[PDB]
Amino acid sequence: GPLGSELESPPPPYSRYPMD
Amino acid sequence: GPLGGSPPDLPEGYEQRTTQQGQVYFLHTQTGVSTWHDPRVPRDLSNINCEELGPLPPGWEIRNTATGRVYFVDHNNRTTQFTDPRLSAN
Repeated sequence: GPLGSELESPPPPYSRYPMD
Repeated sequence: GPLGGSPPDLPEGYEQRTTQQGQVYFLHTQTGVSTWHDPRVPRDLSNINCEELGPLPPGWEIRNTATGRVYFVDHNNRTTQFTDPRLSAN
């Protein structure tokens, strides 16, 4: 499943730890 | 409203923003543009290992993305970064 752009997902969202 | 003092280590025309869960990114407030690379910092050298330039500052954590691209987690503004805290600031 695509989240954003074709393949431009480098830094994982914040939450003290890499939260999906 | 309007306030000034110290820049957040970013070029002109751009503004740092965060995605829903706190993902730091660079947007062009002018054209509502969204890019991962920081203008002020070079293109080739974006994901740098500050460990060679200087220790990580307060409120930060170094990590690697699936592609093996390291990033950082700043607990000051509660977000995840792509470009180093010192990179943009040189």
